[PDB]
Amino acid sequence: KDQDRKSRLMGLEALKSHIMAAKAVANTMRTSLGPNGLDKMMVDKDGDVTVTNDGATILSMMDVDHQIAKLMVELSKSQDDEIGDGTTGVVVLAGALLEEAEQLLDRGIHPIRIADGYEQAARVAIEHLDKISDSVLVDIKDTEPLIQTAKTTLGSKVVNSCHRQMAEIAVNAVLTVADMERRDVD
Amino acid sequence: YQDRDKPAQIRFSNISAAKAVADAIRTSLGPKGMDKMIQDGKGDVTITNDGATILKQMQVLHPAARMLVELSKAQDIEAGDGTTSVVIIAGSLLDSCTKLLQKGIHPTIISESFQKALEKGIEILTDMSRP
Amino acid sequence: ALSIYLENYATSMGSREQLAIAEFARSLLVIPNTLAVNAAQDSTDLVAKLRAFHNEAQVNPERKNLKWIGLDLSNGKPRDNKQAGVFEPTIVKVKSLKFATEAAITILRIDDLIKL
Amino acid sequence: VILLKEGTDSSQGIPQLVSNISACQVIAEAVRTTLGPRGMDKLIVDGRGKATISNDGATILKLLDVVHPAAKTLVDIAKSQDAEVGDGTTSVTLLAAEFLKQVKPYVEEGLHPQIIIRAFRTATQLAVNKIKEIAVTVKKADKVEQRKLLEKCAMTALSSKLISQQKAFFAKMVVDAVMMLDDLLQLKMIGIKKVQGGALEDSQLVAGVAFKKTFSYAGFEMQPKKYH
Amino acid sequence: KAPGFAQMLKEGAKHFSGLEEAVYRNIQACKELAQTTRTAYGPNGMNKMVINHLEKLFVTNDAATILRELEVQHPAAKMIVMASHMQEQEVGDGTNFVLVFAGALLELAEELLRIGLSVSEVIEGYEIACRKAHEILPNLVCCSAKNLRDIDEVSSLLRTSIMSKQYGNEVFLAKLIAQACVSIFPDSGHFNVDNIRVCKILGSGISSSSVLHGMVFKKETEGDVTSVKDAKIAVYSCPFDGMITETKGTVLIKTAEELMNFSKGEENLMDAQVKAIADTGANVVVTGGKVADMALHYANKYNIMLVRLNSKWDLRRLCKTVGATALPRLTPPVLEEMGHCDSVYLSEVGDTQVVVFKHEKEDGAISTIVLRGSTDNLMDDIERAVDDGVNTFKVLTRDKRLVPGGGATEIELAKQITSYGETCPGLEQYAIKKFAEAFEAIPRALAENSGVKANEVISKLYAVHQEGNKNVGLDIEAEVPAVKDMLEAGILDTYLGKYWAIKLATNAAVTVLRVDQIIMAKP
Amino acid sequence: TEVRARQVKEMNPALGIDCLHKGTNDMKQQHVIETLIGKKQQISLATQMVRMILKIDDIRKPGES
Amino acid sequence: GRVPEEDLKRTMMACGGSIQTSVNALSADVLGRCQVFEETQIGGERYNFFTGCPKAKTCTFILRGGAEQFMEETERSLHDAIMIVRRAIKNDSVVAGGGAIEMELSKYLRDYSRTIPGKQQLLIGAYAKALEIIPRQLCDNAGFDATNILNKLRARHAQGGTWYGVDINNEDIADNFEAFVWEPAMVRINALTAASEAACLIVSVDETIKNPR
Amino acid sequence: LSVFGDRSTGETIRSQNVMAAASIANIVKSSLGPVGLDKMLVDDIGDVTITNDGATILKLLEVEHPAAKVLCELADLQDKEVGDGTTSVVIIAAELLKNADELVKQKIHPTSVISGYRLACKEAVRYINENLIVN
Amino acid sequence: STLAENAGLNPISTVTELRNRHAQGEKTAGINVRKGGISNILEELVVQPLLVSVSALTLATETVRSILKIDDVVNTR
Ligand SMILES: Nc1ncnc2c1ncn2[C@@H]1O[C@H](COP(=O)(O)OP(=O)(O)O)[C@@H](O)[C@H]1O
Ligand SMILES: Nc1ncnc2c1ncn2[C@@H]1O[C@H](COP(=O)(O)OP(=O)(O)O)[C@@H](O)[C@H]1O
Ligand SMILES: Nc1ncnc2c1ncn2[C@@H]1O[C@H](COP(=O)(O)OP(=O)(O)O)[C@@H](O)[C@H]1O
Ligand SMILES: Nc1ncnc2c1ncn2[C@@H]1O[C@H](COP(=O)(O)OP(=O)(O)O)[C@@H](O)[C@H]1O
Ligand SMILES: Nc1ncnc2c1ncn2[C@@H]1O[C@H](COP(=O)(O)OP(=O)(O)O)[C@@H](O)[C@H]1O
Repeated sequence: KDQDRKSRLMGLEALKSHIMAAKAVANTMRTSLGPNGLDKMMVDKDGDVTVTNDGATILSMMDVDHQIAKLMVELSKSQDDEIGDGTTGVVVLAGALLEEAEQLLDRGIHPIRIADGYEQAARVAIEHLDKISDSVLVDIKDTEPLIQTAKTTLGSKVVNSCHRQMAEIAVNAVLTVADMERRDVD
Repeated sequence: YQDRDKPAQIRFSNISAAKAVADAIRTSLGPKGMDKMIQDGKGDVTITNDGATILKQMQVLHPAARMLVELSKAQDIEAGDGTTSVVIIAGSLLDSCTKLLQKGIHPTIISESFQKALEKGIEILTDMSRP
Repeated sequence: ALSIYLENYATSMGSREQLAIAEFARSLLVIPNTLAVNAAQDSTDLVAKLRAFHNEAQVNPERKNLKWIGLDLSNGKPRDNKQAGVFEPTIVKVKSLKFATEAAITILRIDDLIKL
Repeated sequence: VILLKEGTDSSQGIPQLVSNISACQVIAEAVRTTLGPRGMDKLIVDGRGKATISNDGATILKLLDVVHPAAKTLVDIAKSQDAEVGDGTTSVTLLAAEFLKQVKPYVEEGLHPQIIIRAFRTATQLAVNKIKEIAVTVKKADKVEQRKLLEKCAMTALSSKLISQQKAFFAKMVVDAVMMLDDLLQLKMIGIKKVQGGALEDSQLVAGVAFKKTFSYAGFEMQPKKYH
Repeated sequence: KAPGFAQMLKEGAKHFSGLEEAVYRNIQACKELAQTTRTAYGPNGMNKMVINHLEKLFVTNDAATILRELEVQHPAAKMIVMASHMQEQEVGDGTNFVLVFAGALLELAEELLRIGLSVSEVIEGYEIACRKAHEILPNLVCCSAKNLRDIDEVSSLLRTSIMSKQYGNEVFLAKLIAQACVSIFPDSGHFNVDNIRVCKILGSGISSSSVLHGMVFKKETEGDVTSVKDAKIAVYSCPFDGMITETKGTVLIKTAEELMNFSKGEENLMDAQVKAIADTGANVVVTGGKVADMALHYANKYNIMLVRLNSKWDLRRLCKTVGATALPRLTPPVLEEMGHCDSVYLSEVGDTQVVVFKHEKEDGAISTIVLRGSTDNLMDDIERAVDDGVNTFKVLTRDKRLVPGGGATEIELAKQITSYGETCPGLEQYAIKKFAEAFEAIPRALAENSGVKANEVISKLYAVHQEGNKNVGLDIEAEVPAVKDMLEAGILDTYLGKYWAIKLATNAAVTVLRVDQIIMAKP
Repeated sequence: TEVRARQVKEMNPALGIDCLHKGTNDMKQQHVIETLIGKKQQISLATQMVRMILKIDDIRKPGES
Repeated sequence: GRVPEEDLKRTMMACGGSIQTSVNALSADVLGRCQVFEETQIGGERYNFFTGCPKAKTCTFILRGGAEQFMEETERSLHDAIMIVRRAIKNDSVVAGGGAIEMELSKYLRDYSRTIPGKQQLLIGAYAKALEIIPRQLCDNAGFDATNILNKLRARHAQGGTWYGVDINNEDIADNFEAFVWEPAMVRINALTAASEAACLIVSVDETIKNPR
Repeated sequence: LSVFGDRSTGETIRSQNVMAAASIANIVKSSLGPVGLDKMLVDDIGDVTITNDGATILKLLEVEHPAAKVLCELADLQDKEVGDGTTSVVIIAAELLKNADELVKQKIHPTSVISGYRLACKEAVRYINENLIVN
Repeated sequence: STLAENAGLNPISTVTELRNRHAQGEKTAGINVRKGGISNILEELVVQPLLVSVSALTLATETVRSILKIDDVVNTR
């Protein structure tokens, strides 16, 4: 039923069309990356006006009717619970990988083969990050540097006026609900 | 940016005309190179795979594309071999330049950079050669 | 006869040449298929009957399997050309396959046209 | 003025068969890339805008509901294969369109359709006879327990996957979950639940029903958690 | 601007001029009707992907179903279709004989009219050849039914009619229908297709079917009673549900206790309603729609056999046999309008319980063929073979005369008629000879549908008939265009099937030739 | 490229970009450090989304007639 | 409380009770039973489960991973893994998967078609080439070169191969029987029958009829 | 690119040369064998040379196409070398191109096709020589 | 990749395989069209002088540098 006016497009013309949609969501957010990121003026359905550069808030308000772009938003919904900070880094990196993949489709690579290549490189990257990592609170429960590092990231947001008082508050909260020995915070 | 003045259109005009001469002569490379059909204006037709003969019988009118034709003649006088490989290399470098120019890199920086690769390139081939 | 032999030989080589030798085998059947149409007979059946008598010669050399069976145009039925006397020179079938192969090679190498 | 059709659209002969052959290939193309475990997915959108992503051939054909007459024949045939077996709809759909494609040039050359049917009915029975003659029964090959061979077949589908390093654990979870059931086995019975976080080896296999239990209301230190 | 249309003065209808051959146009409408069914002729007939008016897909090769679904609007084609409907009377086969033969008579008539022969002289030749064909057809009668009521005999002759409707499965269907037909032929002079009913059930395949006596109904008995010999059968069209009063009957409920009181009052009333069924001496009840849960237990309380017939045609099937008519009210104790039956019981066949109305006390002259199939479209196409198969032997209750099939009679009858036209001087020989060539279209249909050069079949069929080898027809085979004897193979057609087909086909063709102009009207 | 060359030629330890226009690179001095679980999930979720998009070649939606 | 209906109905068929909306009809008719019930601590959160129910024909498998795609991709592969184990125990007769059986039939039917004079020769051979699509699309979908594999695969069957087929993991041919890539023979038999029966319905059709509505 | 002529590349050039050689074959396909049908040859003036001999047709056949002229030059090689079999040559070569063009659509390079046809001709001459009968 | 294409091989897998053989081996690894695949070119005796490869990069790069320096063209009379 309703076969008339049915969407029908496949092959490289479809993949490049899907890649074209993901790039628009990435390029829209590529400028809002970092503390020097350009804000985004969001107008609500109720007529409100807001301005911010939060990657998560940009995607929640961005009601892209394209289906491939909706998956990019569903991805970020889970990232806020795992990473928190680099929500723009995920979308910007995905758009970069898809943009570089478009150069490979012209060379004649299959999408599933590119998928296997990135999975192999993603393991090489994840293996390299542990080598260049460093500890902070190893073998000791300390509260001084834990207040320092969290205070640096907060300085970019509107809490910059009283950024120091917020960091000490975030430490006593997690320290209260959870124990640093068990290392399972809720 | 505004980009009111657009002199880059002449770069893409010279790169496209230069890349066109390479794309035609590409398939005729090697012993198994696919032959090509040339038809003279009188009516005669011939078949050949020698890249030097094909460039002469192309009647190239663009200035930038003529530089690849005169380039192939320089290789014949100096070396006498690799006539087709030169035009294919130049077409790919210019095609690669089309990606760099879009990124905002100047032709002079690209020009000076390629000379450094040429300087290191000659050392690579000379080291792995057989005296 | 070559339609069955070359089709079996194609399975031995491989290496992006199994399909080409198989299409070379199928291409030769146009001659008995064309001779059958000109003789006002069903080319699909007579071409199939030739390949069956020739394939049986390949399965085993037993005398019950007919051998060297040709195509009679008048009666519209296969016939043994050794008895019927329908013979041709060897150089014809050899040169015609060689020259026809060189011609298709000369055209397949043409991937471009330049006019002046 | 006085015509026979008067809206009755009808065409017959070779053009009708060739039209149905091409319409059947469209259904093949819709499920051609989903063949195999590593097949490409398919995105389907209903009228409400809800998305549907799945690489199962049977689930794709149910959501299409193509209105072409010849296409409905393959869909109803494939749907019956899903109800009876639940697997092989893509193989049936691809082979049918491919049998139709190979006989397409012969149909155009004046070959009758009925002669083609005698070939499929003949070649099919010869193929079914060749399967049973060459097929092999494997019950206790090499004196190996069935729990071990089924482990090899389980990890085969799981090989070179995101859980390839720990598929030995995941391979046993499949054999354990299937062996827990009675003689009447079914895929719907053995449910699965997802829990984000934690190592891959920490995937648990509850013998009964399990759920997240978002109930966090008052009632602690009472309500004994054990019952006979 | 003049000159406009010529001979156009009646409602602006498309009146073909003398150059446009108005007669040639009504013939073309009939030729197109043949091509829609010329391919479905024979055992190798091609199926038609018919789209019902309800947007339902059905794949079949039956002629009556094709024309019933194909809205034939041309009147010149309706006449031939009316002959097909008249063909269904006095015989249940030979429908495509009317379409293929009449299409050849009209198609060949154009070759005569183009020469200049008058349409009135063409009609006289076909009428003379039809009368001559009826004199030659008795001489072609090869065998005749022994009337021994033998399943080995009835099944053997029935194979020809079953084929061309459901090919390949002609062995099972011939045995089953033979078992159903043989059980009524003892009822001398009363055989009819209305007795031999059909009941389709979703099942494994056609091989899992069988025959059972009495009016079988696929819906199992809903009640808990296994068997009951009660004659009074109460049929109701209204389902067992919440009652409504035909008068005002205003029901007001406010509190929750009053809801339970009225609910109890309804159950006490329904208990009295089902009580009234047993009070009228009737332990059987039928229902069209749903059946309530409490009323179901009431049927088991008084051991009243509950019956469910959702199909309307199943209900009317009982109204004309047992007499139980459906009333509009829900369980009115109307004992006068109830039915009468000798035995009613449940029976499990093919792993399915089916309601049965068997006639144990009475002699019994009714049967039913319980078909099994994994597709509703397949069983329906097999049902059409039962009608054309059973009706073949309804004709054999008349004069038992069989003729060869497979196009054998069509060549001999053409050969005998062609000789009559060669020696007959005058202008009628032109139409008499073409009447013989019209018979050749039927072997040409069988040959084309089997993938064989038709001209080679006619050449061989005439040679063997020239040597006197009658009863020789087309050997149905893809890779063998030769011929074989229809008697040795057992392929035989009915005499009355060819008699009434050649008669009605000629009248339909002559009736179309007599017409020369189609004119509109208004009341 | 200047930061990348410094990660090889100048010194082997990793060095970042001075986006806030502070003194210089080597964010370790600037005290700008992200979680290891953060970066591991960042490029993992990004790759998983690319594979999910690369393995889709047909978006079928019926139109209104 | 707050139990999903699917989990409740899954426990309904496992315990053998009934989900009654109103609490007024709650009695022994709807109440279920179980042998051993215990509240565990899977991943910190509590998970209720009744073990050893009377109608215990069901179970549940809780997955764990670093993200949803680790579990979703794992969810798809395990559902077929359950069917593979479910198939091997039911039907002991099997054949090599990955298109290995399809290439063997292509050799038998093609060599058989030569001995069949008539129009059936080209068609039985056409039936054979149609079986190539199953091992072909597995190579095309896996990103491999179907030419190099099919030519190397069809050559192996001629020399004596009977189980060699397509390997989705490694871009080469492999003995799918020794690799334990099996499928039920009767399920594969029903695929060819339904395929030919479906093609025969389309080939046997010559005209389409449409009642004007 | 700007030039004093015209250029055309791609797979369609192979197809254009395939359909050309296939056309020349159909002109001498029905006239194959001793029961071959005659064919007209309308010259530029108006004369009509009617004949069924394939060699006589190709000598007079004038199709202004390069691929067709290759088969005309090919005819002279077979006529001078042997003097027979020219009709089967043009027909065999036309089917090899129509079949090879289908392989090229299946991503089979012409070099792999050219290699297969060369080995097939070698083995075909071997099977022919092994199955002769001397005078 | 152009030589591999003309030899019927895959243009990508040929150069992709050779880039690993050159990282591990030497310049002996190259495309052999006589055999139709990758082989040790030093054993096949298929070599060319050094001036061909050096003069090619020298003259080609100078032409690319010359074409890159073209800002515009002026039509004189
Ligand atoms: N003080 C800083 N100095 C240098 N780089 C920074 C600083 N703060 C954040 N960044 C960089 O900006 C990027 C985005 O940071 P953040 O704004 O927290 O995430 P998002 O842009 O996704 O909201 C990170 O990748 C990080 O490397
Ligand atoms: N016999 C051969 N085997 C492998 N490669 C070859 C062979 N002959 C030439 N080549 C390669 O083909 C390229 C072009 O060779 P050549 O035809 O002499 O120059 P051009 O194509 O410029 O006229 C060279 O780079 C060489 O490596
Ligand atoms: N591990 C594997 N290796 C090779 N081939 C496989 C593997 N798993 C499945 N296949 C192939 O994939 C095809 C399709 O399998 P499946 O998805 O179960 O059926 P369908 O695609 O009809 O739903 C089968 O023909 C089988 O041969
Ligand atoms: N096995 C057979 N061989 C030859 N002819 C057959 C065979 N079976 C049936 N026929 C022919 O098919 C024709 C049509 O039969 P049927 O379909 O019952 O009537 P209609 O086509 O008028 O509906 C008959 O005239 C009969 O001769
Ligand atoms: N007596 C014959 N019987 C059957 N076939 C013949 C006979 N004579 C010639 N042929 C066929 O006719 C074809 C053409 O023969 P010929 O005219 O000598 O060559 P060409 O047609 O190329 O000039 C040959 O391929 C041969 O098979």
